[PDB]
Amino acid sequence: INITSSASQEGTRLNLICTVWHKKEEAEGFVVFLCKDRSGDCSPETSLKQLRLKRDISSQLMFTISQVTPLHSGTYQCCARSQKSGIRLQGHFFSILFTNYTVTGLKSCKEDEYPVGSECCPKCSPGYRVKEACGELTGTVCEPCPPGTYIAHLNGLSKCLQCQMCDPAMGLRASRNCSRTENAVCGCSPGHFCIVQDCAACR
Ligand SMILES: *[C@@H]1O[C@H](CO)[C@@H](O[C@@H]2O[C@H](CO)[C@@H](O[C@@H]3O[C@H](CO)[C@@H](O)[C@H](O[C@@H]4O[C@H](CO)[C@@H](O)[C@H](O)[C@@H]4O)[C@@H]3O)[C@H](O)[C@H]2NC(C)=O)[C@H](O)[C@H]1NC(C)=O
Ligand SMILES: *[C@@H]1O[C@H](CO)[C@@H](O[C@@H]2O[C@H](CO)[C@@H](O)[C@H](O)[C@H]2NC(C)=O)[C@H](O)[C@H]1NC(C)=O
Repeated sequence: INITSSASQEGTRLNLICTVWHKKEEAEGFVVFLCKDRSGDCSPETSLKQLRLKRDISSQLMFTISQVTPLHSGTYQCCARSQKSGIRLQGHFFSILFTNYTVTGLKSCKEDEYPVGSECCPKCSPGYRVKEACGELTGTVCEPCPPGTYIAHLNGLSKCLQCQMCDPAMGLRASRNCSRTENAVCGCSPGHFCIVQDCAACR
């Protein structure tokens, strides 16, 4: 499994290409999607284009721009995700720079990149740890956070953070549940009021 981004100019047309290799019996459920100028919340719902497949080994999304304009100026990302597996792929960022234009980042770090040896890798989405770091040509692999853990922010973390448990013994209970992207909150039990803050315990 991997993901790569590239581009082809043919005529005045410019083609942006997201290419993903995935195991064949992963194909059913699979989405690949290109977003422009996200804040690390590439989702299908927010993508310029998307492609969804069902089979029952490579998949490629192309996004064609007939003529390049300052409207096309920006940073793009190719992303993909498996619906059965939950696994998500984060392509390398690349930006169209209109000036006549140039495309960059095809092939220190950016906001939404983290550092890894001699490269800068795409961060994983909220609610996802880094399964596998990016290589030169290939982007980052992300796995969803397992139940009991979370990460709220775009990240390059290899373990998810442990959601805080609340001690029933202290008149604490979860006022907000633990989801993959949100930590739990401890509030007070029925008819209890808080006395130590952080609540650490209730009366
Ligand atoms: C993204 O992922 C793609 C699918 O995984 C990948 O395409 C595969 O690439 C691998 C590695 O290049 C290919 O494996 C080679 O296959 C031939 C047999 O057909 C082998 O000759 C070759 O072995 C090489 O030489 C030695 C003896 O074989 C071996 O010991 C070495 O390890 C060496 O690699 C490889 O085993 C495979 O055919 C591809 N699979 C398919 C389905 O096409 C893309 O390269 C990858 N893209 C990027 C940018 O990483
Ligand atoms: C975390 O999940 C559980 C199970 O869905 C929620 O359980 C609720 O708890 C309240 C208060 O104890 C009870 O009245 C009900 O039995 C449950 N209500 C509902 C609507 O499911 C628990 O409260 C969840 N936490 C939050 C903040 O949603």
